[PDB]
Amino acid sequence: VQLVESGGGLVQPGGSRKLSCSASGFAFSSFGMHWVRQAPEKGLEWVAYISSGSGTIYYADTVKGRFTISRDDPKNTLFLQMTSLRSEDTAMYYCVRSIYYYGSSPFDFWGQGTTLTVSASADIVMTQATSSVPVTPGESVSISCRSSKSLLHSNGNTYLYWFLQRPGQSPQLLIYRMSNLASGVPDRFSGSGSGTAFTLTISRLEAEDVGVYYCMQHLEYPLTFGAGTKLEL
Amino acid sequence: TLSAEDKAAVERSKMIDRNLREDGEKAAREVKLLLLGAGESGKSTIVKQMKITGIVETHFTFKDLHFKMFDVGAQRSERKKWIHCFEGVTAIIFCVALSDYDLVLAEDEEMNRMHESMKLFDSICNNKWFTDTSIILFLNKKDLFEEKIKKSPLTICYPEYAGSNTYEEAAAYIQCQFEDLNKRKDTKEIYTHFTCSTDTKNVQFVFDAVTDVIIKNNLKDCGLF
Amino acid sequence: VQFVFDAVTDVIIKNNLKDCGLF
Amino acid sequence: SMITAITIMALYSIVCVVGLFGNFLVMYVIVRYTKMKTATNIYIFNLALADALATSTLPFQSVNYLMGTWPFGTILCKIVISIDYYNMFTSIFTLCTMSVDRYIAVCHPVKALDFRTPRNAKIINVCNWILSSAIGLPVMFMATTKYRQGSIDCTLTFSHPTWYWENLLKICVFIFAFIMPVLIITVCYGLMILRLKSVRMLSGSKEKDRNLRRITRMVLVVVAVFIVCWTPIHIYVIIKALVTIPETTFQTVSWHFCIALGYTNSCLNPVLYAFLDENFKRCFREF
Amino acid sequence: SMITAITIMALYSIVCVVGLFGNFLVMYVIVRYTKMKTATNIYIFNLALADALATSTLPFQSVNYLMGTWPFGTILCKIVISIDYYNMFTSIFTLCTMSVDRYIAVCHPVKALDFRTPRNAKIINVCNWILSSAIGLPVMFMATTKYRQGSIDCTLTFSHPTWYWENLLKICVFIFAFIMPVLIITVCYGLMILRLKSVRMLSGSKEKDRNLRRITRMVLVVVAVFIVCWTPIHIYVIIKALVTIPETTFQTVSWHFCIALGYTNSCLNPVLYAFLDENFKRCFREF
Amino acid sequence: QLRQEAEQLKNQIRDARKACADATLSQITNNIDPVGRIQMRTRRTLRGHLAKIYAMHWGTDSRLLVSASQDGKLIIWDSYTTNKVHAIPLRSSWVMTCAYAPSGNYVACGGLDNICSIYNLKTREGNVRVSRELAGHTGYLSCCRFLDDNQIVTSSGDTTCALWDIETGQQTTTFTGHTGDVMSLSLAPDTRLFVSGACDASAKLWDVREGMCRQTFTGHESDINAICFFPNGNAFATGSDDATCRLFDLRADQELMTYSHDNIICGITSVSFSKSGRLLLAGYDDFNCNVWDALKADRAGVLAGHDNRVSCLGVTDDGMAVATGSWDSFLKIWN
Amino acid sequence: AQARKLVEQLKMEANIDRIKVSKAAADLMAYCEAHAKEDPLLTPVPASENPFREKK
Ligand SMILES: CC(C)CCC[C@@H](C)[C@H]1CC[C@H]2[C@@H]3CC=C4C[C@@H](O)CC[C@]4(C)[C@H]3CC[C@]12C
Ligand SMILES: CC(C)CCC[C@@H](C)[C@H]1CC[C@H]2[C@@H]3CC=C4C[C@@H](O)CC[C@]4(C)[C@H]3CC[C@]12C
Ligand SMILES: CC(C)CCC[C@@H](C)[C@H]1CC[C@H]2[C@@H]3CC=C4C[C@@H](O)CC[C@]4(C)[C@H]3CC[C@]12C
Ligand SMILES: CC(C)CCC[C@@H](C)[C@H]1CC[C@H]2[C@@H]3CC=C4C[C@@H](O)CC[C@]4(C)[C@H]3CC[C@]12C
Ligand SMILES: CC(C)CCC[C@@H](C)[C@H]1CC[C@H]2[C@@H]3CC=C4C[C@@H](O)CC[C@]4(C)[C@H]3CC[C@]12C
Ligand SMILES: CC(C)CCC[C@@H](C)[C@H]1CC[C@H]2[C@@H]3CC=C4C[C@@H](O)CC[C@]4(C)[C@H]3CC[C@]12C
Ligand SMILES: CC(C)CCC[C@@H](C)[C@H]1CC[C@H]2[C@@H]3CC=C4C[C@@H](O)CC[C@]4(C)[C@H]3CC[C@]12C
Ligand SMILES: CC(C)CCC[C@@H](C)[C@H]1CC[C@H]2[C@@H]3CC=C4C[C@@H](O)CC[C@]4(C)[C@H]3CC[C@]12C
Ligand SMILES: CC(C)CCC[C@@H](C)[C@H]1CC[C@H]2[C@@H]3CC=C4C[C@@H](O)CC[C@]4(C)[C@H]3CC[C@]12C
Ligand SMILES: CC(C)CCC[C@@H](C)[C@H]1CC[C@H]2[C@@H]3CC=C4C[C@@H](O)CC[C@]4(C)[C@H]3CC[C@]12C
Ligand SMILES: O=c1[nH]c2cc(Cl)c(Cl)cc2n1C1CCN(Cc2ccc(Cl)cc2)CC1
Ligand SMILES: O=c1[nH]c2cc(Cl)c(Cl)cc2n1C1CCN(Cc2ccc(Cl)cc2)CC1
Repeated sequence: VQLVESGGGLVQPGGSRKLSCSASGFAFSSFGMHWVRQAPEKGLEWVAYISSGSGTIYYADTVKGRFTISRDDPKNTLFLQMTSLRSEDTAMYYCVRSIYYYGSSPFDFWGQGTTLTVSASADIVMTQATSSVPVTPGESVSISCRSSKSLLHSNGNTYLYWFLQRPGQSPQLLIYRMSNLASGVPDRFSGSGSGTAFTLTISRLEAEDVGVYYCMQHLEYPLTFGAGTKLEL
Repeated sequence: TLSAEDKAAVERSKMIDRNLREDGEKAAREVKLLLLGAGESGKSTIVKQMKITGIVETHFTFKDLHFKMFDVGAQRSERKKWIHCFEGVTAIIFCVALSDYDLVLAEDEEMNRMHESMKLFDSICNNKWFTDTSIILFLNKKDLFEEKIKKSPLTICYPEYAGSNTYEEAAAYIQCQFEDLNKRKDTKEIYTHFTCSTDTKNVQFVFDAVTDVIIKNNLKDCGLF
Repeated sequence: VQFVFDAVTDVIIKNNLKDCGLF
Repeated sequence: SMITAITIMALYSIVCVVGLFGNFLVMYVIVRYTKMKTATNIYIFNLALADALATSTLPFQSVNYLMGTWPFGTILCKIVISIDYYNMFTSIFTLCTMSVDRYIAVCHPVKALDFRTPRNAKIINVCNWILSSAIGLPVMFMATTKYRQGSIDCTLTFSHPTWYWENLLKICVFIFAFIMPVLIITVCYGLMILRLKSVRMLSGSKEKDRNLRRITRMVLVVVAVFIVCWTPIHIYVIIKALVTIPETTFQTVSWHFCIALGYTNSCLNPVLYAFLDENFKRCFREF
Repeated sequence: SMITAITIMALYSIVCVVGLFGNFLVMYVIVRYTKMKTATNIYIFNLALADALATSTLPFQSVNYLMGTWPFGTILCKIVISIDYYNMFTSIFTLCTMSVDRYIAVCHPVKALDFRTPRNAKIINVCNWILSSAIGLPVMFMATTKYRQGSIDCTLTFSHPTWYWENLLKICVFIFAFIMPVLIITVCYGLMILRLKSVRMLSGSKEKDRNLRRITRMVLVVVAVFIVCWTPIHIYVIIKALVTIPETTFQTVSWHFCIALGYTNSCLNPVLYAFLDENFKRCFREF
Repeated sequence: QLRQEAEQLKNQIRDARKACADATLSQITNNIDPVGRIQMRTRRTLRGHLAKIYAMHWGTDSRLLVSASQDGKLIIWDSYTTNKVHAIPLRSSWVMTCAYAPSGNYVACGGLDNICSIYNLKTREGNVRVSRELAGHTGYLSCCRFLDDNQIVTSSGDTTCALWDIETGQQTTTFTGHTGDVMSLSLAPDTRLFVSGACDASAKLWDVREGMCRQTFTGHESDINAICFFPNGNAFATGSDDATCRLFDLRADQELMTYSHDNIICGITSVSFSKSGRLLLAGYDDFNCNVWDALKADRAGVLAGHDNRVSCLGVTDDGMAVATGSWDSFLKIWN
Repeated sequence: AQARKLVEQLKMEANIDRIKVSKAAADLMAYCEAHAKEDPLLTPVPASENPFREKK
């Protein structure tokens, strides 16, 4: 499983640019694709989604119209068409594969990110109350997240995902649906809580866990992220 | 009502439904043939002619018609339990060798292998799962049978045959006895063809019998039968 | 009036054939 | 006078009642039990629907004849005339499509495997209904009501010149309803009978011979019923258009008898097709 | 090899040049001088326009034969095939309409007084172009370009089953372009000749009998050119559809020759209809 | 001499079984009141197989279930939402059994190809590919059950059973002794021992660890097609082609009770038990699934609605629903 | 060989401490009565608690 993006570099405002993401070592035709943007000194932001087989396509309201998402399954390539770029689009773009069924782990694998610099229903607001917490290796660490809408759906699932972005690396999924650990994550992380109040507990803090923690809702489109709690030593 | 993940799961289920319907149509066009007979009949030889442990599956395309032939000869298990799987079959190609009557299995009670083939054909033909299934009967080793009937009379194996030594008469008599083994003549056709060393003649006869079976099935589907 | 009608019919046939241009 | 009117009303009433009863019975048997899982069931259901609508438009014709005028209105006149022509051509084209279906089933089995599927039957049936709509829409536009001799008449109205478009419509209805369907049905079923005779399975034993006999008899009954029903009304319309014959009571009796004989095929298509079919016969035997 | 290609290219070039020159000359004579004040001239103008648009697609066939592939693209393939199938039926139905017009002009004078007007001729011509659009539009949809053996081919692709819809289109084009037009033209001109023989004006004088012979000869020339030109390509397409024949150089020469004859009729009809016409001859003599 | 010794020993065992039995089970259990009419309504109808279904197996999460069809498909189903979760194309179309793992990682299947296919479902690539193929049976595989994610017991049509190691790929324990084709096997909750019935009208209880035949139960007149342990694990019901069902106790080592009625002469394709074990569910060849009261040998309910021969039946672990598979290609859930 | 193995297996089967069938019957009835309440098949479940429900 590998995703690599191409088409970066500097772009003039008002121009156009076509990014292409190539996939290797997995069945590209069965995974839905997400485009996520990240500002240089700010948190992550969701751009777009295309389903497998191109049956449904979703966009954020800020990117509606200008951005076009397509995919070619015989060549296993995801194409992003950008027209009339603005000064807020100077971001690093990540590609995400996600499969949706009972027991699946979507948002598990993240791309590497292509940088682009340009030079001149109610939206559920996810609230990271804190911004930085100084921690020591060994103590249990608590991280709090809050929502603007109750994420407990009538089927019993609570659509909250916990992500960790290490400094200088791609972000990885930690927890899907607030209880289940992602495949390949140690048992140091645990998610708990209820509607409007969620808690990530890291017992026996160990090295390489220092990063930025994101809580994501996945109840309805458009997907809205958290601010991002950073830890340090 | 449904969440986004539930809607994506429904979309995945619809795509799986489309793939299953396409695979079902492709399987529905395929013609299935069940191959039966003894080990000494010459199954491998005629399968090699038609081409050019468990189930041996042969795939060939004749006159834009797909044939899958299932050879079940490898299994030693009791036939009664797994015979019901082959209920939805177009035809049964049953191969036996004409020269089997002189050959005798190494047993204390001397028994004719030809009568064993007769018992096998009677068991397959009178099976409850195969009432409307046609049987394409193949008689093998015609030249060795001709040399043997020239060298040895057919009276020795069973006294009932009193006909004079003739290849045509003996072959017709074996054919009519095999046809008389059928107990339901109206609802089951038996196609008897003497096997020869020609690729065209055998496959064409199988195609003609399968064409007659498809005619029968289409007439039953329209409702005339 | 039958002879007059036949003569008028013949004149109209001649005019139609001339208008088509077969004459 | 009175006896003739009672005879005509009884004729139309009997034809309409038997046709509606047969068509709705075939609809109930197909929808309730069989649930349209095969192509032949779809074609028989489409025949049932077209014949049901054609027989349903018949009591309005009976009321028109009995009253002597049209009190229903212009819009219902357009709807009923359009549905009448539309379902007449729908029924005739569905009979032709079933003849082509049985021809491909018997004579070309390998291509019948591809051809005889529910999806292809739905596509060809939708094409048949669209080709019927091709004449259903202009007849809908033309149909008006005219005040003649103090009586409203529900009739087609033709743009000037009236004679050219009227006789062009009569000639096109005659050709596409008589000449081509008789040729298609006769050629396809004749080739079908020849191929069935060629079949080794049908020949041989007396029982299988008898079965082939029965099948050929069924084919000849279908062709004969189609010809005997649709031939006199077409020939009578051609004779009436070409030759002005003086008005008599016998003309009225013959005209309404030919109309009833034309609708007799739509009435008798359930008994001819659905009931005689072995599969439906087994369905009636069980349930 | 080379000689055959030069012969086919020269044949298509001569047919295209003669056809375009005749069509544009007839249209120029009608527009510049006659000014379309008569219904017959309107029919001749529509016939010349249809023959011009049909003949215009012929160098595309020449380039397709020479290069062995279609380099123009899918859209122009759709446009050229649509124009070809559209204007073939337009030309043939314009011929049938002129035959019906001459039949009504001869046999039914009182009805011809209402029938033969500019307004009615414009309405019937618009109906002819719409009925040609009926066949033209789905052919415009179906036509595409297919990649076969490294070569682009400009052709019709049919939905599954391909054989059913393909041969149904072949049968419909054969019937509506050959069986009905030959019968309509033959019956109308035969009854026309019989009525002209019945006319007293034409008979009783040596010069008038010679004029009657001229008219009968002109009618027989028109009908013979129509039948002799359209018959071989239709019979050849029916034989090619029914019976597979092995690829031979003679087969290619016969196929292209029959296609050339089919276009040759669309090239030679303006000569017969326009130059031999008395009114245009008077226009040439005066100017 | 040896045959006479075997006759003497089996006569002594029959005499011990006769002397051991004192009171009939029906006489003891006649005191308890009857449960009454039990009506189970269809909740979900599963479609899209388009071929003769032979085997289904419930998962331990009580929501997913696997199904095996003759078109070459294993379909893994979400039973609550009716959506299809997985569709595994099979190498060999002829399939007669399929197992769903307790963890849910793996799915086994087998049939007339003499090969047992193990499919991993939690792969990172996202396509269900062939993980491991077991190979070495001389007869058609009739049943397979996941004891653990690495060990599996299969029964085959060469009269043999086997315990296989999945990661190694070789068979560890071989069970031999049956004279007829072993048609089914059932796993007890402890999983230490398993009973399997064959076409010699006998069932045998085999200890996994020991590798020897712990017990042997005879009494049927025809081929045994189905076998299933009770929830306690001390009893097991058998279904056979002689239109009778029997209940055998391990400790008592004799026939407890026989389930049969005069009108039904057709065989028993499959048997299962409820969580309590009071109701014994069995699908027959009469297009029906009959629910019998286990303690009084009386019919408690009839499940009609399949249009062809019902082939398989399964009760979920919690026991909320019962899913039946028939030859009409419809999987029906009865609650 | 095979006959001797069959005789040894039959002897092994014979030497088993078979308990009284009444005790096994009592244990079976006690297990059924104890787990009778838990069973959704034996005792009907309200539709709200029921995961399988009618869908419009
Ligand atoms: C007022 C009416 C007559 C106008 C025409 C209605 C047309 C659109 C209706 C009438 C008959 C209908 C068909 C009747 C039967 C079937 C079989 C079913 O499995 C699929 C839909 C299908 C193929 C229908 C498609 C729509 C249909 C063709
Ligand atoms: C292949 C078969 C089904 C084609 C049948 C085509 C028929 C239904 C079409 C083609 C020509 C059409 C006619 C063309 C012109 C007119 C004039 C209009 O004022 C009344 C309708 C009328 C008379 C049309 C009736 C419908 C019609 C006859
Ligand atoms: C143009 C093609 C497609 C169709 C041609 C149809 C022609 C052959 C038909 C349609 C209209 C018909 C005319 C309509 C009315 C009459 C009046 C009648 O008392 C004599 C025949 C006569 C004069 C018909 C002659 C034949 C006719 C002209
Ligand atoms: C509108 C009506 C008149 C169209 C009738 C078309 C009929 C006459 C034509 C079209 C297709 C033709 C068939 C096409 C193919 C074959 C196979 C050939 O080996 C024998 C002739 C035979 C069986 C033809 C018989 C005649 C046929 C059925
Ligand atoms: C061969 C069978 C099946 C059908 C025969 C149909 C034709 C030939 C028959 C049936 C109805 C008959 C018409 C009945 C009534 C009249 C009115 C009368 O004043 C003139 C004769 C005339 C016009 C008849 C002519 C012949 C006729 C049209
Ligand atoms: C149906 C679509 C695809 C094409 C329609 C083409 C129509 C718009 C064009 C093509 C030929 C044109 C006709 C050509 C000649 C004349 C004679 C003139 O004195 C009046 C207009 C009239 C009668 C034109 C009317 C419009 C016309 C019929
Ligand atoms: C109007 C009268 C005179 C002539 C009618 C004939 C023409 C217009 C009609 C009758 C049958 C029709 C064809 C019927 C079936 C098909 C196959 C479909 O996939 C494309 C359209 C196509 C190819 C139609 C084209 C137009 C068609 C050929
Ligand atoms: C066009 C209108 C009249 C409908 C006519 C339908 C019938 C007569 C036509 C349409 C499609 C035709 C089939 C198309 C293709 C083939 C393949 C050829 O190798 C054998 C004949 C065969 C199988 C034709 C038989 C006749 C056929 C079924
Ligand atoms: C064979 C089918 C498809 C088409 C037939 C078209 C031709 C041959 C038919 C249709 C209309 C018919 C015409 C209808 C009316 C008349 C008036 C009559 O006083 C002379 C014969 C005459 C003129 C007919 C001659 C034949 C005719 C022109
Ligand atoms: C009546 C006159 C005017 C026209 C006659 C046209 C017909 C009968 C002629 C002209 C072209 C001829 C074809 C020319 C070439 C071939 C290829 C050959 O391998 C088979 C015969 C065949 C297919 C011929 C059949 C008959 C044919 C189609
Ligand atoms: O003429 C009239 N006046 C009508 C008046 C009314 Cl109110 C109605 Cl509802 C129908 C009428 N009709 C026709 C309409 C078309 N049908 C079908 C038909 C067509 C041609 C031939 Cl040949 C045979 C049958 C017959 C009755
Ligand atoms: O077949 C093909 N491939 C073609 C490819 C090209 Cl690129 C062109 Cl431009 C034309 C093509 N054509 C036909 C199109 C239709 N015309 C008229 C015609 C129709 C039917 C009959 Cl029977 C006789 C003649 C003949 C050529």
